[PDB]
Formats: sequence, structure tokens, C-alpha cells
Amino acid sequence: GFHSLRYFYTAWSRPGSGEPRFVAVGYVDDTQFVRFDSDNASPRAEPRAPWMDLVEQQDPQYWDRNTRNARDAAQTYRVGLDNVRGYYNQSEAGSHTIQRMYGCDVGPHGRLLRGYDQLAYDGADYIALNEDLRSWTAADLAAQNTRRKWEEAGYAERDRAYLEGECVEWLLKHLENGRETLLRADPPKTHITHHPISDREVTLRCWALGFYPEEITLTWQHDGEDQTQEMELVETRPDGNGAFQKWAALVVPSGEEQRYTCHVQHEGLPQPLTLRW
Amino acid sequence: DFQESADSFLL
Amino acid sequence: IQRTPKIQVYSRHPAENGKSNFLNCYVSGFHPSDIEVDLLKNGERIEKVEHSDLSFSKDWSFYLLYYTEFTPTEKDEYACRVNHVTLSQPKIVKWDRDM
Repeated sequence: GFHSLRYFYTAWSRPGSGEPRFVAVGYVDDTQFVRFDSDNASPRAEPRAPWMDLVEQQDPQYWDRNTRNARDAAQTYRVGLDNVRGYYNQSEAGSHTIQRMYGCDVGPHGRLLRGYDQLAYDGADYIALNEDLRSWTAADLAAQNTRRKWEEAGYAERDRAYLEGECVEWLLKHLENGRETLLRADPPKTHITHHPISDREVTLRCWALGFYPEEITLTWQHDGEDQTQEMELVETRPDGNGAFQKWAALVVPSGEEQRYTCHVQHEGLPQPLTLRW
Repeated sequence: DFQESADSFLL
Repeated sequence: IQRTPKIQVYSRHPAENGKSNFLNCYVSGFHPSDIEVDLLKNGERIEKVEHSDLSFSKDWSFYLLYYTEFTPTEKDEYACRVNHVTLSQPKIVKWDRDM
């Protein structure tokens, strides 16, 4: 198959409200495992997944190493806000955000499929490492400054060396340590609920609960014809226990049930599911 | 591992 | 470049009166990251409320899960109150156990 290690950084300024804040989290596929918050008194890198809280002794220096790396990132982006601000000539009275996402995609053989590093400013693309992991694309003229600084510092090569190196290997170590959580496919618990509106109309809601990974397909049909336009489909939401939820409802006439099949597909299901009231 | 230092860089 | 949050209020497990559960308020698709999320029990703020660590989607918009343990009844109405810079007044979404 394919698995991914992904890191997310958010740094934002808050003028007249203290000094800038920097938060960062790490994910193996769709399951967080680490976090860092610069607002904490003595900010440490903290585990956020069960396999990180008990089998993280293999390396007695993991938490110190990651603590210092995260603190350095915190200072880098804290000053970077001042940089991006100067480039655009923006007033310090305003709040602004730098976001970063980087990581690696590994294939079924355990070798790297693709590495990536992307940065946004105020929620819009700012600068990205190209596919060759050797050059940068800056979205506008202000980001050209960052591109020039990073090229003259030879940053892209150290980026590539992390993405093809420590990233892949730590993805493999995490997949091994947390295979009970990460290498699972929990199928959804599915059912249909029935909510009258009038003597003339009823809502039918198709529920998929407690599934992992996040990807799932939920559709209604009437006698065999899709009803994506008529139905209401909420965005997949987490249940707080490390799994996900989704439902899809449709308004149908009273007595006109027993048509309108619900259809669920998920990689944890042996076969796709068909439910009917 | 978080990617290391950034050698005190500056966007 | 600002984006208003979407809100969903729901329980971790199907609603069963008199049994312990987790009340969830999921806010997503918003920007910038500062956001105020309160959980209400009959119109009043719940003290013991925690939230997930800040993250974001491919379009760079943020999402968060606020949650608290509760045991629902027939009479107890629960809700989520969300304010953000893009919202001129705070939005309130009641907890519907059928959603």
C-alpha cells in the first residue's frame, strides 16, 4: 500500500496580546502522535498516541532531540513573521500566519514515493519545494526574497536529505511501533434512522460510525439511481476516540420508503454494504 | 523526528 | 484571505439517556486560527472542556475538535457556541441526537 509521515506548523503573531505563538503536530496517516506548543512554560515535544507513550525507549534521546528541533523551528518562524511582514511592508498592528506542511510518502516496499515541503502565508500559497526536491516555487514577489535566501544557503539539499532520510526511516519505525493502531482498517458501524417531518415526508439518515481510515463513500439511491444532488452529505468528522463518522440524509415521501437503498464502501468492509429501511 | 535546526535561518 | 468556520455538534457514541458519553463540537474550514468555542448545557458554559491540537487541511484552513464528557437526559439541551473574526455575531448550534 502507501503510508505517510506529515508535520504541520502554524505560527502567528498577536500584537498587543503577547509574543507570537507556534504550534506543531505530527501525523502518521490519519492519526496524530506528537505535538509542540510554544506557549507552554518550558515547551517540550509531547506524545499524543498510545504507541508513543510506552515503546519510545528504543531511543532515549528522542524527546530531547525533538524538543530542541521544535524550539528551533519556533524561533525560526517567530522571526520569519517579521520577515514576511517586512517584505510586504505590512503594519505590525495586524495578525499574520505562516503555515508549513512537510513529510514523506512511502510505498508498499518501504521505499520513498514522494517528499514534500510547502509553506503558506495568511492561508495562501507562499513557497514550495518542487517535485525534484532541488528548487523552489515562490508564489509572489515577496516570496522571491525567501527563495533567494534559501537558495544561497543551499537549503533545498538539506530538505531533500531529511525527506529521503530521517523522514522515511521514522515513518517505518512508527509503523512498526504502532501497527496495532496504524495498520488497521476498522469498518464502519452502519445503520439507517427514520425521522418524520410531516404526515407527508420523512428524513432517512444513513450512518457510518467509528471507522478508520478517514476515506469512505456514502450514497443513496432510489430504485437504483444515484441521489447525490437530493441528499445532504456532511463532511467526515472525528469521533474523539481516533476514528471517524459520516452520515447522509435524504427527504423522501411518506410510504415511499423500501426503495432508497443506502450504499457504504470502506476498505475495512469485506464487501460494500447495502442498507434499506 | 521534527526536521532539525534550520541553523537559525530567516525566511 | 479569511474563511468562516463550519460547525458540527454530535456525540461520540449514539445517544443513550443516562449513559456516559462525549459531547463533540467540530469546527473546520476557518482562517485565521484564533477561535472561541464554548460548550453549553441549558444555555450555560461547561467548565471542563478540552480541545485537540491545532491542525489544518490541504487548503490551509484550520480544524479543531472541542469535547467534554456528559451523560444526556430527555430535558438537558446541549449546544456549541462559536465566535470568530469572520463572524459578526457568535453562531450557536444545538445538539441534535438525530444528527
